[PDB]
Amino acid sequence: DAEQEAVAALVALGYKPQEASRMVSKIARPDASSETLIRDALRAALHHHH
Amino acid sequence: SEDAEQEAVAALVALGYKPQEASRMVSKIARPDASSETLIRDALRAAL
Amino acid sequence: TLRPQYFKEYIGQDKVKDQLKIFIEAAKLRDEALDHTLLFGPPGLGKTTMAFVIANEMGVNLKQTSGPAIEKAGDLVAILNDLEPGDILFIDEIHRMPMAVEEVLYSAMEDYYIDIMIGAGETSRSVHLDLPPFTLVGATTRAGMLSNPLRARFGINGHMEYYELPDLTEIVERTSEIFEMTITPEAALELARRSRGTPRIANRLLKRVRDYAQIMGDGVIDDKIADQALTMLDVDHEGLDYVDQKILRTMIEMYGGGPVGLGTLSVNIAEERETVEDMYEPYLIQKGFIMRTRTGRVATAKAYEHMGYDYTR
Amino acid sequence: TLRPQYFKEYIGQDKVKDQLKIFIEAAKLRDEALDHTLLFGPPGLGKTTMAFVIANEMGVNLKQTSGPAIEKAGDLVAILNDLEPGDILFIDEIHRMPMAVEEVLYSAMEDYYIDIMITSRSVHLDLPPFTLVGATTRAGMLSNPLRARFGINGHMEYYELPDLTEIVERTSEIFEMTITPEAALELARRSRGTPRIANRLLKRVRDYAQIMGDGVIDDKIADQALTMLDVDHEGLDYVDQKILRTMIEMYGGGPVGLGTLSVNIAEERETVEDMYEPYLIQKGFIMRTRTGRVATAKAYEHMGYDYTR
Amino acid sequence: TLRPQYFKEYIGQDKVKDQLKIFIEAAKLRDEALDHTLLFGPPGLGKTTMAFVIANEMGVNLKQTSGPAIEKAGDLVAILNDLEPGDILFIDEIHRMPMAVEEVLYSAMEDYYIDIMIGAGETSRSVHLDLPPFTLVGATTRAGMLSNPLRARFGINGHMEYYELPDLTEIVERTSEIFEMTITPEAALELARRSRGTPRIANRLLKRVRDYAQIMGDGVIDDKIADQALTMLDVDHEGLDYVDQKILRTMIEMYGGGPVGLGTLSVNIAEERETVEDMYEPYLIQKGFIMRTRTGRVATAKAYEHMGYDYT
Amino acid sequence: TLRPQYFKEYIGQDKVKDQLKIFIEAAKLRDEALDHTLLFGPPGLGKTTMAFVIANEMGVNLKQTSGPAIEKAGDLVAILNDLEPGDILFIDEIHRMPMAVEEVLYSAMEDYYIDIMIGAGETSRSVHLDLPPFTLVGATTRAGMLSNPLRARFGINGHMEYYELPDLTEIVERTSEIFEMTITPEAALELARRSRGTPRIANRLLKRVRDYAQIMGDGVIDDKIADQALTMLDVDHEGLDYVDQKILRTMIEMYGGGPVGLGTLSVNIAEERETVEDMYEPYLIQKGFIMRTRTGRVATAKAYEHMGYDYT
Amino acid sequence: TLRPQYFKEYIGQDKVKDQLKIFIEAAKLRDEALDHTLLFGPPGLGKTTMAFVIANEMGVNLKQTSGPAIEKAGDLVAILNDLEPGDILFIDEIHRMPMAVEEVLYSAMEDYYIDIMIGAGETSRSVHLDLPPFTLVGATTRAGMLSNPLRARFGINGHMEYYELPDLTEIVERTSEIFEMTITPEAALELARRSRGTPRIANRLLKRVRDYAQIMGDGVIDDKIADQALTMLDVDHEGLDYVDQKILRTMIEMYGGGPVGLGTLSVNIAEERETVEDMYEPYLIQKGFIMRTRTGRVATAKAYEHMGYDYT
Amino acid sequence: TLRPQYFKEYIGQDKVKDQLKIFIEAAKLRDEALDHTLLFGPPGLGKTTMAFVIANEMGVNLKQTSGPAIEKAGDLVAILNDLEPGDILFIDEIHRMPMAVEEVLYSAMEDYYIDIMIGAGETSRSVHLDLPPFTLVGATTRAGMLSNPLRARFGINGHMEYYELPDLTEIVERTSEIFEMTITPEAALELARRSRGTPRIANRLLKRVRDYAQIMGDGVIDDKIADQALTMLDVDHEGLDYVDQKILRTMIEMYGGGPVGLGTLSVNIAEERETVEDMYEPYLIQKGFIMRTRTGRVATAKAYEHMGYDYT
DNA sequence: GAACCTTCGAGGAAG
DNA sequence: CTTCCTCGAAGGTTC
Ligand SMILES: Nc1ncnc2c1ncn2[C@@H]1O[C@H](COP(=O)(O)OP(=O)(O)O)[C@@H](O)[C@H]1O
Ligand SMILES: [Mg+2]
Ligand SMILES: [Mg+2]
Repeated sequence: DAEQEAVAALVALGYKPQEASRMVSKIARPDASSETLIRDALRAALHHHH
Repeated sequence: SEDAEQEAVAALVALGYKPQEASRMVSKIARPDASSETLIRDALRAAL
Repeated sequence: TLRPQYFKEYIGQDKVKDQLKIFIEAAKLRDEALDHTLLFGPPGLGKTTMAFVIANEMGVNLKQTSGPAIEKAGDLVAILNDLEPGDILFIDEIHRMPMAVEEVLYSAMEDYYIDIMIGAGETSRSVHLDLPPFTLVGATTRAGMLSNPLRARFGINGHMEYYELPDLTEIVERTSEIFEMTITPEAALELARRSRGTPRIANRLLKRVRDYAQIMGDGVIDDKIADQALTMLDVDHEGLDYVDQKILRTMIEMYGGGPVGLGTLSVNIAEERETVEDMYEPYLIQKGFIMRTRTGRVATAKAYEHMGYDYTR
Repeated sequence: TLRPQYFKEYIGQDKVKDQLKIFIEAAKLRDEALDHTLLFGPPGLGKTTMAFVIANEMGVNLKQTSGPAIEKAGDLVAILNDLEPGDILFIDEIHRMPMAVEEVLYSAMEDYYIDIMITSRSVHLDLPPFTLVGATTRAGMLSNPLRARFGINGHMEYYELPDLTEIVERTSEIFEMTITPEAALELARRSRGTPRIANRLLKRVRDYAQIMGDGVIDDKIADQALTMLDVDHEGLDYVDQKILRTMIEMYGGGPVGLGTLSVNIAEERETVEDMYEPYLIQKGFIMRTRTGRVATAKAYEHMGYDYTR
Repeated sequence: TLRPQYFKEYIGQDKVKDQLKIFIEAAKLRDEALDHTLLFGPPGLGKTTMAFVIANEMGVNLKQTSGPAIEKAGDLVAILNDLEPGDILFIDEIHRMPMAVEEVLYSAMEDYYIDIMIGAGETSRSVHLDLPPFTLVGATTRAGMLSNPLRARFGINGHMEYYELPDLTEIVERTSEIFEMTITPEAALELARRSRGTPRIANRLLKRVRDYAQIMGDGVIDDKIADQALTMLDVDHEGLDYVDQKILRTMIEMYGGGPVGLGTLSVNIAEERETVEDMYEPYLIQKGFIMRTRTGRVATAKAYEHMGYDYT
Repeated sequence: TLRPQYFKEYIGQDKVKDQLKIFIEAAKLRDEALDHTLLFGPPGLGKTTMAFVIANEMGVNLKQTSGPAIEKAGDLVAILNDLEPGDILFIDEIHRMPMAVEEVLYSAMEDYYIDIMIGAGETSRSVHLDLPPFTLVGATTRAGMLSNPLRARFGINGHMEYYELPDLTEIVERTSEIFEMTITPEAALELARRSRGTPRIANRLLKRVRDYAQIMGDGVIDDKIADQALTMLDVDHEGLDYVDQKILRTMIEMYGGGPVGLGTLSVNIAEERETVEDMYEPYLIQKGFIMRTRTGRVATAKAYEHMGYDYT
Repeated sequence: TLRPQYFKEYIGQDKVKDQLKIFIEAAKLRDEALDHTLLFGPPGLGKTTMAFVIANEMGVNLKQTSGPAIEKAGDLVAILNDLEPGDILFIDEIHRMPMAVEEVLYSAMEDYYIDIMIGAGETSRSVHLDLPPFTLVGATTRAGMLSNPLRARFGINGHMEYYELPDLTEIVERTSEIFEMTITPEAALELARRSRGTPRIANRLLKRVRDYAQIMGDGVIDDKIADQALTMLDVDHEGLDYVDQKILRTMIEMYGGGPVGLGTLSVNIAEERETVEDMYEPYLIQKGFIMRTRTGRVATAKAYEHMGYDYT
Repeated sequence: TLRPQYFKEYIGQDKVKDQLKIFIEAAKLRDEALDHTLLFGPPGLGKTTMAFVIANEMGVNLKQTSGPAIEKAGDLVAILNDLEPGDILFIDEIHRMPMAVEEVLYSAMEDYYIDIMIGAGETSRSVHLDLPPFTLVGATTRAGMLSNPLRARFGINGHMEYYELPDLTEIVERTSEIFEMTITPEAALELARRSRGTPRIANRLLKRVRDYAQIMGDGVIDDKIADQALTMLDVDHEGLDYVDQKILRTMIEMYGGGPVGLGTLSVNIAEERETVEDMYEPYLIQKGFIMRTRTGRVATAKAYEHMGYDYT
């Protein structure tokens, strides 16, 4: 169920459903909470630079 | 060499080229052994 | 000459021409390109030709493009790779470049490289492309809309100005030869005085006077033909058309010099508001004959004396 | 036909007509195409008619389009691609073209080549020598770069009483109606200096003579017909006369404001300012002043009142 | 019916009606289309009605549209070319058309053709679309809003005037015959004199007097019934409304006739400046009760003798 | 509920009620729809309330919308397509519509049809929608902003007026019943004299006094309880507020009653020029505290005695 | 937390607290929502904090937004659908809401219903929405900039005034108690006088003084330490800001003391008109530094002697 | 040094630099992050360089972005989630980010968490995210263009100002060392005076003088050579640009000192009126050469002696 | 010389 | 991009 809530939050941030679905679907952790999922889907999509 | 072939297309996409067109542009280059820099240089030059 | 190759052949612009001469010579004494240059001024004075002469003095090739024609960052980078060491890039109307491209030009101008970034998260990477040393020459007409980050990179500023009778007259003479028309020096001065300082206007006058001199005359442009040719056309010795004279005459005769509103003046001369305000009124202000005030247009003392009227406060 | 075809038929416009003859004759001698020409001025003076005359004198085929009909650069390329050496392209209401289209045209005029992008792809053309002719009422609406490319500028003017008299006689023979010389001058004085207005009055008078007359125009039927239209010998309509009368009898000649005057005649404010006052100001019957508008001494003489300074 | 259909039934407008008869009769003799006509003037004087009369007298079918319904060149280009020879096209509120569309009519009215881009891409071409002979008819209240090149193309112009008491009486009696109501000639005049010169207002007063007579009376419009109904509506024998009477009274009793400014007068009657200047002052001026001067409004002698005060 | 549902409940507006009763009864006997009606006047007087009563008396469903909610011709056509025979359409704040929309009603009101363009653009033609009988009701605070052709189409006009103390007193009593409170007649008259003649203001004052009496009192509004609450709300016995009082004080203490210019007086009170002229000056003039003169405004004796100063 | 949460903690504003207490207590004996309340006054006086107190005394949820944050009329309808029964809606800067959006609130406040257009194109239709009981709290600086239709619908008005020296001093002692800081009574009195009578400024200064006294001193705020710390910052002896000095200096040296208009001054000082009109003039006037005249503002002698110029 | 790492290396801005030192070290004693800081002032004075120095003195990694680079709340949340306790986020042109982001920025700055409501209708939920401690540093050109409610969230203000002649000359000398150019203290002071306070203007003139000295001189920048080179570049001794001199010369010679309007003047010289008011007049007014009046601009007496004209 | 009233003109912001 | 409208100046009368 955390998948739907995660995508809904990403949708609430303005990301398109297609990207939000892919972003969350790429992550997998049965023990993750809806908060911890959001904090990982975004961290994987930002281009980190040094 | 597949890494550079993919890389050259991906960087070319960030420059505003379409995914399909970037794939074609790189596909037109023959030498596989050369680095992504050499590929993007030729890919850009050929499109001028 | 009309196709000049060196500063010795370029007519006018002595102020900017003397400044560039030093910067070019100092650059040649080192293994360095000329600093980035930005040219300002009203449209139609020869900025395109000036860029070409700069490249010949440096001894390098000139590439040409324009801001409206570029549309994606890849377009700019593609041209930059075609540049050989020391090449000059001329961008016309540089103030209309899209921001998406402007942000890439900053790194190229300052360090001569571009750093394309790709991937995301742990896949975040970049590729560094070296660029050969090059000089960017920009030309603009609305200097007040360039961003401060861009202006900070341009080192040399150049201001173009209208030509003057001693140097505008020489253009008329050289153009007369291009169509084998003999012109007396005293006549060329009468055309130059009426050309408003613009070469396109002097060329237009010479073409029309030529047609008159070969149909109503002996094929020679003498002082007598010039007098007649410039009388068939309405152009006054100050360069005022028939409509210009009518506007000044109406304000002085009927409104005592003003103030008078644009709408009230338009109905007297039978012209549209946009035609008086954009075609005729701009040159009258530059010449100093009228002024615009919160209550309407007013005619200056200079207009009264030119039109032959007694000025009283 | 109603539109003259040659300069021998084009009555009036001596200034513009004289210049074009000099420029047209010289171009023929050099075997070159005529310079780009712009015709502008008030409505109905003959701008469109002059464009057809220029083509006939040059002996060339005239291509025709209009500004409102051109919406995108793709349209203009198709048109220009049809030009042959020496062809003339005439664009009416040229002030309507979008700015995206004008930027293309002033390049083609100077260099005779086109290099434009129009799924997008580049298109390139190399045009033959040709002449562009433009006609417009709102000349000031064109951009300064475009106006600088035109080499000839013809500014039209109003006609004189002798010219309009000859124009009325010409039109009368096309309708095969007989008109006396002293009656033609009566229609001229009322035509406000414009050929289109002169032709309109003749048609209205013709309809009257066919019903209330014997199909002939004479110095008696004209007075009767003009009394039916209620057009004064100065060309003033019924409402024009009402305006002058109200100002002289209710405000002592002014000054009076635009709002006060409109409400007194039951007219709409914008109709008086745009439709009626322009002619009265040009004839010198009314003047605008910082405090209002006042009727001049000429108005008192025309209406028949005692003038007092 | 409520709208007349032929010149036999159209009362008044003698100047306009006489001219149209002559031009229409001449057009039939030559067997050709009528010239373009423009009808303009104040509201409710009969502009729309006359356009239908023209079509009936010419004996052709009328096509109708309006300026607000037309918004882009494709709309008008689709309406045009649907015309058959001799059709009449009537555009109400012609002043609402966008000026980009007005310029398409310049060629159509003068030379019966329009330039159209046809095809697409390389196949795009400019070709003449050639129209059959037709007559354009426009009606508007804001003629000064039309472009000068367009107004110059209309070959006939009709300016509508106000009606006189004899003509308005005959209109009231005519309308009183469509409704099944008996009306005495005295009451017909008593209404016409209050109608401000406009046929639409005369019809409105009759409908209101009808409702009263059939509820509070025997359903007959006699002199006794009419006076009672007009007292309920509170409309003076000069057509002055209740608020109009209050304005004149306030000027005579507080400012001694003026001069007084518009702002000062409006606040004393609890009306906003806009309603006074737009709804009430315009009629009082045209009838001579008020005079506008550089110092303010002034009450005329005619207003004193109407309200019963002394013109000292 | 607060809003009256029938003419038997509606208090005041005798002139408007008397006329509307006759027209509504006559319409029923003929079995026809009511004529278009325009309600106008100051804010808070009952314009919206009356529209619902008319619908209850006719016995039909009232469709509602507003001027600023309609933005293009398509919106209006959608609303009009949903009409059924005899429906009443109410448009509040009708002066806020754009002109390009108002000109579409011209045909709908007179002939019950609308010209529309339909089709995607490749193929399209003009067609007439034919509307069923309906009654349009409009309400506006400023009739001067409507165009002349639109006002001419309304067949019934209702100008609203301010209420007198006897009628406004009965409204205060009625409202107390819906709140289940008890009020002494002396208190009901005290509240009325402070309400500036507007029912909306009278209801607001009662609601505040009600809260006070039931919190620090015995739950009854007596003359002594009302004075305490109204003194805490800072409403004078003449209905003046503190800002209004500050103005009158300055005019007497610094200028001896005037004459004084508006700009000069504004400075001494730190008030904006137009705020004083548009918000406060109107009521002071209508009550007779201030008087305008050619050299400035002047305080009357009534303003002296109310403030306690000595007149000279 | 720094923000007070109950009326027993909220210092000052006694004239406002007394009224809100009575109205809130009355609204609890009846199970009803509180009436819509408008709070207005200078910025930073504590009106946002007051909204939280009301919500906590009612014992209901609070939701916050701002005028500019509602981009279009549709966004408001969507927001209202999330309000639960009894929820309080606070709208800051309510005077800068767009006209097309403001006219949406009128019907929602007065009858708890709102008419909206739903769907698009051929599916476009009108609908009405019904809202559960809610209380709107509006805050604005310009009490007179609100439109009369909106302003007349608020039931309670709250005018908030500046704090006095005894009240601000107690707030300083309160704030220094939540932090683990010690301040002597003399420094608290000095800090209050230096803080323009505004709680937000008084808190901001204390935070910065705390850092200075910890590093450059013994960790205790004393008059000797406070005066130094205030001089290391830009706070003048009279609490004038560094920008205030520019205004007073410019008026005397560049305009010769005035009179000068803020419009012409603003562009000569290179500042936003809105900032000089709202941020600087209200204090400089209310403290006698600036005087207002019909011709413009003038600097008083107190400003001449303070800045050190010659009172010519 | 030219690009310092610590305050001891930074040249100038002594007032701002002295304030930050106390706040930065005081924060370490408490073992907590630094309050949010706002830097403002003219462009090019060193605002970006200052942000790096703060990060080094704290011992924290600096993260950088800009107002235009953020378009949606997802962007900011992504950056803020990647912060580590004590990190500094720098946002250039904080006044230019979209208003929809600021709603999220409030809770981030004030609460360090965000609430993202989700669901609709019968459903209503939210996700709440917690963020580590961090310091925000924002830069703008003007303090008044920033959002009023946002401006209250910042606790420290830093007003940058123009550099003095001793600081500019030091910069010029250091830069000459980089180019290996020998410049005497006399010439160094000349370039400073004519650079009107901005370091990058001083750097531009130095580069141009080198090219002149290397060809027209003996490679050493003497005072005699420097003065000659500057006349070739057309830079006045007061630092008036070529365009700055053109404005003053025109007003005196063509308009007798004025008054003259901006529209007239900007058409005489080939410039855009929006450009003259933004890039050129500001410096001329601050130096007292131009003064604004109701009738237009006027040339002061100082300009007459500067340009070399006989004053009236 | 302070206070009202009417009139014209140039901007700009709201579709 | 165009139309509308509102803010500001000043001429003229009277105390
Ligand atoms: N105090 C200073 N010391 C050394 N160099 C400076 C100083 N102030 C400005 N500069 C120089 O001038 C330019 C300022 O750039 P930057 O700091 O980005 O300006 P800003 O951020 O104020 O727009 C840089 O080239 C910088 O090296
Ligand atoms: Mg034509
Ligand atoms: Mg009609």
